[PDB]
Amino acid sequence: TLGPVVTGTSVIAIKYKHGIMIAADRKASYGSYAKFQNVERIFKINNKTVMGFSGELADAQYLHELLTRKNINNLSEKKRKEDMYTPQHYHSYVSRVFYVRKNRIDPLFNNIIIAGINSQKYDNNDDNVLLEEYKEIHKDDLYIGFVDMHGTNFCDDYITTGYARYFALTLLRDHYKDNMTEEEARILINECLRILYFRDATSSNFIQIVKVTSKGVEYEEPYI
Amino acid sequence: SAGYDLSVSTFSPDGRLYQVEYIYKSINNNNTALCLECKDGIICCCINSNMDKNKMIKKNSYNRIYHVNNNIIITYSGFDGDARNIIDRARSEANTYYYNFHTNIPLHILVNRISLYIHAYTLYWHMRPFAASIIISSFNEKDKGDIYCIEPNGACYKYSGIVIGKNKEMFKTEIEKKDYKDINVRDAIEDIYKFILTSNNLQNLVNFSWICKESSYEFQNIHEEILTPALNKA
Amino acid sequence: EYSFSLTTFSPTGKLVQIEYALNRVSSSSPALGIRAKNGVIIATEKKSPNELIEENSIFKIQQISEHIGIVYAGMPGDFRVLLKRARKEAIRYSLQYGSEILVKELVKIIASIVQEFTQTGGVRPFGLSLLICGVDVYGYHLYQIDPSGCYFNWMATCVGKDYQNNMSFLEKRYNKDIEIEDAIHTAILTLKESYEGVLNEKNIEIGVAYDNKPFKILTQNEIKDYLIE
Amino acid sequence: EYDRGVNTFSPEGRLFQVEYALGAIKLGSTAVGICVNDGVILASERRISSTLIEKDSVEKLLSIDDHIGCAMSGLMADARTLIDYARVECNHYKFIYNENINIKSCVELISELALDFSNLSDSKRKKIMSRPFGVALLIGGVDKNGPCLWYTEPSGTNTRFSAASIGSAQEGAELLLQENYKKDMTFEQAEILALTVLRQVMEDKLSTSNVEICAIKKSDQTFYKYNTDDISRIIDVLPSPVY
Amino acid sequence: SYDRAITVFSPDGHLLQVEHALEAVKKGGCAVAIKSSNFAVLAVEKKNIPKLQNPKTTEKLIKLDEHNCLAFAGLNADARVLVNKTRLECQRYYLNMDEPAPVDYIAKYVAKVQQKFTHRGGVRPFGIATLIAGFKNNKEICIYQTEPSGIYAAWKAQAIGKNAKIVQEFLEKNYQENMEQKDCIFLALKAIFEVVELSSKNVEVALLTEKDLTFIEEQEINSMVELIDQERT
Amino acid sequence: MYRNLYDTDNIIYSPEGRLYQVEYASEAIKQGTCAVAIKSKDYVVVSGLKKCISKLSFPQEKIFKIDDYIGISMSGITSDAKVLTKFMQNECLSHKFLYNENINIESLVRSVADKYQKNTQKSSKRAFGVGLMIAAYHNEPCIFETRPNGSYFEYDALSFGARSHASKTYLEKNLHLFEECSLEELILHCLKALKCSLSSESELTISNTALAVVGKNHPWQEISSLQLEEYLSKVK
Amino acid sequence: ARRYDSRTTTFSPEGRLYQVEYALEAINNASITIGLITKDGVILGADKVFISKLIDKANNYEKIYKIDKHIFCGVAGLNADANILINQSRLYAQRYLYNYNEVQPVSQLVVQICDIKQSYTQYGGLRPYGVSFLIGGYDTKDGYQLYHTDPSGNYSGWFATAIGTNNLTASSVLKQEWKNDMTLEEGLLLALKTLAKSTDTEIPKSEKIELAYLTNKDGEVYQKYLTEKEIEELIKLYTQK
Amino acid sequence: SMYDRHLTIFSPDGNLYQIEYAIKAVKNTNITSVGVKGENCAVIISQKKMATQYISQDKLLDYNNITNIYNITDEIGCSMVGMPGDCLSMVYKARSEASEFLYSNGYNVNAETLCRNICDKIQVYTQHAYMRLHACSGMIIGIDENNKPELFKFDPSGFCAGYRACVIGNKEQESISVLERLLEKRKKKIQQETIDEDIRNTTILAIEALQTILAFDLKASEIEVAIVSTKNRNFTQISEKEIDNYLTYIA
Repeated sequence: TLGPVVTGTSVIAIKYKHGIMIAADRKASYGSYAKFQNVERIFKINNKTVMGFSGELADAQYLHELLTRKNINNLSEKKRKEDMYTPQHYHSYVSRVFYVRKNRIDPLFNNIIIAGINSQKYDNNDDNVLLEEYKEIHKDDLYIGFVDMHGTNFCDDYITTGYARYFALTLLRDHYKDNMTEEEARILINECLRILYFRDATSSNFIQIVKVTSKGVEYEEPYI
Repeated sequence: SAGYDLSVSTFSPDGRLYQVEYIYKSINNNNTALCLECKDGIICCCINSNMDKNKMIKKNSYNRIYHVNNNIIITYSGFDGDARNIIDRARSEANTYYYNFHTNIPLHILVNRISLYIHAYTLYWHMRPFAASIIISSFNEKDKGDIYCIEPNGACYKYSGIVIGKNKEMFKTEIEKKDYKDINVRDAIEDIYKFILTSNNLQNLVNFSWICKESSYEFQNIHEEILTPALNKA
Repeated sequence: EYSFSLTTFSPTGKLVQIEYALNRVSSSSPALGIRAKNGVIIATEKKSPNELIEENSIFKIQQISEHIGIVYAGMPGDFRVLLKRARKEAIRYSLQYGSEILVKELVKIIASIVQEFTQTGGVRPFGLSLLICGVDVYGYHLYQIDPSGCYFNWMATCVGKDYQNNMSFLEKRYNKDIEIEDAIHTAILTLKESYEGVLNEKNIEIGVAYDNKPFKILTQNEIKDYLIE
Repeated sequence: EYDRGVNTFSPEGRLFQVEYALGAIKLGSTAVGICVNDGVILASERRISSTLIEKDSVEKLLSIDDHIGCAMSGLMADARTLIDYARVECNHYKFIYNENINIKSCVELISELALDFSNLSDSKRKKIMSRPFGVALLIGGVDKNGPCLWYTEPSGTNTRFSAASIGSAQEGAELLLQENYKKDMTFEQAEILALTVLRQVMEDKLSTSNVEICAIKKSDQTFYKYNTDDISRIIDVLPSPVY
Repeated sequence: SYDRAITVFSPDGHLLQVEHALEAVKKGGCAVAIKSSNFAVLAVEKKNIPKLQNPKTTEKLIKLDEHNCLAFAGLNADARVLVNKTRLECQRYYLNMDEPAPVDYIAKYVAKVQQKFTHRGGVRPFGIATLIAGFKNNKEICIYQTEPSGIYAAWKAQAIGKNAKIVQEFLEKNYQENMEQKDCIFLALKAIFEVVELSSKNVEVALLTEKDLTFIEEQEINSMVELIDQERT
Repeated sequence: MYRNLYDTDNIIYSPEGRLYQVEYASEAIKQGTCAVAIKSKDYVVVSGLKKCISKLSFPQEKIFKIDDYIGISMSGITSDAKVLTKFMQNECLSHKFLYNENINIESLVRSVADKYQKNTQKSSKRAFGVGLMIAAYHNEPCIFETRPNGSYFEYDALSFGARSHASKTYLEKNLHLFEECSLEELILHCLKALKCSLSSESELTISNTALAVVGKNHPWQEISSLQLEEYLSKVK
Repeated sequence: ARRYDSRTTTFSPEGRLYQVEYALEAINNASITIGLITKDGVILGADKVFISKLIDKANNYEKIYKIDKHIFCGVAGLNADANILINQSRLYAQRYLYNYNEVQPVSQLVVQICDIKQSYTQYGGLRPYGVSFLIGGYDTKDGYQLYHTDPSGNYSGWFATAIGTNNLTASSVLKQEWKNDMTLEEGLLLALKTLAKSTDTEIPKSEKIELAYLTNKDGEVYQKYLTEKEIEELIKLYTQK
Repeated sequence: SMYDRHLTIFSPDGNLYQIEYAIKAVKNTNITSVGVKGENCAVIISQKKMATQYISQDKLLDYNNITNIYNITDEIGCSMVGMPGDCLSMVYKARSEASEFLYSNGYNVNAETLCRNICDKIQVYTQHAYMRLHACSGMIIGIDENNKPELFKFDPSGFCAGYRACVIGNKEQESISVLERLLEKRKKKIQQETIDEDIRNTTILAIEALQTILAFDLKASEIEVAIVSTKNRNFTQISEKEIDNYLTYIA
């Protein structure tokens, strides 16, 4: 494309003992005003991996359709539960399509964050595209990657994009602990998103807290 | 009739199209397939017989029950290499339809784009036509299921139960006994086993899956624990 | 591997496939063309197999442009593809040069197309012979395209079945100065008593020129004025 | 050739054009290459029967690089095409990789060129060769891991030979090498063995203008065709005059 | 056909397509060339109807550069393509290497072109045998000869065309190394043992030296054919 | 029921339904040497008998290497095997470049079996007459076999046309290959298949039988000429 | 399938080519064209084959064509394969003028067109052009010229050629009656004399053979003939020779 | 060598044997379809039984899906006979042409222009030996721009003929005589006026046309017709509740 016309906000992806926690607001600004205020940005691409948008939103559906077809293609040869595409494989694919566009002029402005469970030691050999307790993950099987528009790819324990890389990340680099509980995770993200609501113009309420536990992918809609 | 049956682009003098009737004799010497519609969902079957001489393959390795998405199955009858080319064409057809339309491709149109692909090799003079029939079926939530069949040289036909292979006329007489459109899907598990043994030994060579059992209405596996209680006598 | 000439030569020195194509045009409906001093006349009997076909639907006299009329004899499938390339070439000349396509510039292009199929690998020759007529600024003209590719500057001829004995009519009933109205009378006689047929009525399509007037195709009632005599 | 095509398998499980072309490699001038632990020696014949020839333009021992030296057999016109492709690919390898090419890798690219009928990649789609190359090479050199010697066929089966023989007398010279070649041999032991095998199967004598052997030493790793001086001192040795 | 293997292998091992093209050279005009110390006199044979075809349109004895003569034998109709494809590379070498094309490279190009036709798909092998007499990189004159199979070789003297065995056998006896200018053409014009015609209107000779090709007029060729019949008796 | 009309093309089908042009290429794998691969609970070994054309020549290679855990051993014409061994190597290398995980062995064999299928439909191309003994370890030990037509068979023991009727029966009655956790007894069973399917009056294994092991922590290791002839080729 | 391949570009066991000699004898049964070079200019003869009396025979003929204002040829063979070569010759006659701003010499147009005939017998796998014409013209470097091509492509420069049918008896007339230097009027009757003795007649029927001539008057006039101008030539033929 | 089996080889008698062999392929399936045209409407009737080709074991298939009527556009329908493989390809080749005409010419395509373009590409198969002939005949129907009904029938060779009433199938040699006789019962009838009785003036005199060619009872569950009647102009297919209602009009 050319020019981030429909700019989106940023997401915050942290991990803990029960799984990944990715949250974002549902406000997509068009230029200088909130045109759409009910658009999701945490797209699910697998039964164990999710991905988040940032920046341009119209270009983001092009990358979402490219990844959801790979999920159905990978599901076509699922003759074992270990043949599923791990989040590290999805992260290397997005980092590759971003680099190919980097060689050309069109860069597809985005700040894609791929997060999920990088293991297959949990029974999920029955996938349903359309429609009890948690587990404890070793912190090494919880992959959370980041992909810049220039093709920069890496992975950490907590990944913060867009405008929250200057506000939520600084509050997260000193308060994040290893193997946090479920309630301590959303009490930190809701507290860091509150700062983003006061010091950012293209941000608002309507948080979409998405958690990737060891039993699936859920969805919620708080209001801070 | 002599010299006309060499190529496929030549028509025989009696109006018949040679090199295509020979294909039907080729699929009638390979393993058979079975797909019958029930009141709850569609249950397929793939009776294997040529695997009786190898005896070194896994118990659930030679699987001929493919799928393209969450609720559409595709099986073969005949050449397992030629029909795999049509499998990738069907998966690419659902992917192309998903890009251009963001919706699952309906079955009454996936059977048309595949039948044209098989028929496209019959029109040419420098290419070999496919030698494997294809059974395509699904089961809608509101609407009932449908079992299509793409034989060589197009001719897609909607069915309600179909057996194609080396004993297509033998297994068909068994399905004509009871009205399978209003029985069950779990009752049919042990019902098809009463046809394989009659018309071939006590082996777990037949691998089969179903598309709907009110179990999210999606393509399930063989479900090993269900295949164990097999009525080996009745 | 899929492109090789099928119309190869022979030990006697002739393209057998071309002579095999001439046997197809010699077994089709007769097509007569007659030029005159003030116009060109093209006629062709329309063999009616039944009373179900619309006489205004099938045609043997088409229009290349507003002044060039064509008449074929032979395979009807090969005529519609040759007519499409004839009209497309009559436009490319009319696009560059503002005037109308000349008959010598049109026949020389169509002759280059029908001859190309005799040498191009993978195709058979055109199983038909055309009869191109038309008003030109250099006078009236009438050409016949042989399936081999050659063309002849004819004056009055027939190309369909029995083109030998029917052509003898024009060898004696044709002068070097005949009007347009007198040509219609000699054209109907070459299709009425030269063949047994049936009483020729509403089954003969005639095309005229009418002394630089636009190409007019005669109707079923307009030919009745000439069919009575 | 009667309506069979090039790519047609026989009922015994072999290609028709491959076995039909295998009989053409037994018509050229004979040659023999010996690979010992000290080096590699090649040998051939100089059939200059027509006295009007310049006897310099015809050579049955060409070179691919300074490391690899090879012989020719069968159709001499088709040998100049494989060698020219080998002289380019081996030299192109020196540009991508600063070291010299290995004989085992150099033979692979030549063997891949003789079977260009079922290929589907690039680097050979510019000119798809329709007929198989009726020429058997005797590639040898001192690349690395000691000197080697390979021998290709139109069938593509490239077997590494310790001492082989190609040409019209490829069968009459195999029995001599299979019984006289020792494991540990020097250059002089290999130079005389390369000439006595060329004396039994030969309609002429081993004079200066009849043989054109070449050697590739292991120390300098550079081939060097033996001139009229070194070829005269070795034929005058005669370690086994038998008749 | 189109991209079809015309030149295939026979069931015994030979190339039946090249064997037929090589046989086409036998039914063609003969030619003979002979190398010397610093020059090379060529000799071609021609046959035309009298009182017609006066300049002969230079059938054989074709120039490729300022010092590269060429004489063929066989299909005269195919020489229009082989020479033009050769002369084009003769100038391309002078454009890329900025040096006149030596005979070592030109002969290696004609043999490369002829071998490309007996190996490609959908092509007919060039039924033409030539001989290129030119200059090397230094001031050396070498006479090559390319057969339709694609194999070339240098020669001190060679003869090709109709029955190239008897004319080549005669040249193998009385060929001296450094023959004189007026004496080397005496041997070249002594090759009329093939064509049974002692007329001067059948053989055309040349002389290549000092990087400029000079022909031979009919006046000096008449006095030279005067000594051929007298030497027989 | 003819061998002269329905035989000079890949397109022509025989009247009984056969494809004689690809069945002739399928009979080409029964002309080469033998190769037996045994799959244990956590290891997979591949034994391949090489062939010597003469006494002076060296035995040509039979077992190759595709990646750090994928290895094949052709059976048939080696010129077509070089096309498939250079295609499978580029597929595993592109997966380590485009992505970072190891290439799926089922997806790799699916891509090489489709190469056979592409050369079976057109009339200019011929079928690859060569059998591929794909044996690898990704997450579970697997052994695959291709044919000139597209086919996959996750086999547990095999042979390849030389003396397969004498080797299949030896492995058909041996079900203890799974529980043989000791790698030393597994390679003896794999070497016993070549001993029991060797031609008469021929040398057993004079350091000319390639043997490679791949498993859980074992990469595609090639057994050197100082470890198999000492005890692995001297138990009988 | 490859079983329908006629192999039009394959050699014979005798060294010759089948399709070339088949087309060579195919043009030997066509009309006869006369070629003649005089001091004043070049003169091409023809022979209109009789089909019927309904041909125009007054405005145009299908034997002698014009390539440029200084090059004209007379088709002798298959008329279908000739129109594609005349169209290909006019393009090469104008491509030289566009690329060099000078008239193309006739010795170069023959090489530009015989290579098209030669290329069909070389590759592609198509039948050769069954035609050969007497292409002749006038240049500024060597005066009037006349060339005779062939279906194979081996052209040759001539002075008097009479290809087509009955060439043996036609060439015997030009071999003895063609002087070394003839004028235009005497040369025109020579081409008329060898043409009447070719069709086994004594005098032409005036609704027969057509001629043409160049006779460069420093402008290359290239005047063709009419049915009335031939009457004056037929009268001079009937008078003495 | 003589090869009359090739698609582009003229026979010595001046004939294309591959066309005559392809025409017999349509008659070999014996699916007789009838299509007539009357006042401001035209109707096509298909046999809808089964295709007489390789074995089709009945009693298990669905007869509501098996048909031979395909709508190319919303106002231009057609019927296909012959081989079942080439019939589906002719419909898609026609739909790809009718859709291309809308994007390149504005208004909807005409029933005549669509048939002229179907026979245009069918000649490419006839003239080129690269492909194979499409053994598939057909009857295209539709209303034109001049508000008149049009009916065209195309053969496997080049024939864009067009008829006012025609029969396609295996009985084309004898159904012509019975169609013209049944058509004279409307032309020389009372013909007082046209009160848009096309469903009663054409459809009634069209099912009776198939009643003479097929000596069966023409069961309503195995016969489906289609009209392109004016005031609707949408290739309306008559349902099952009205087929048997018109089947009882024998008395």
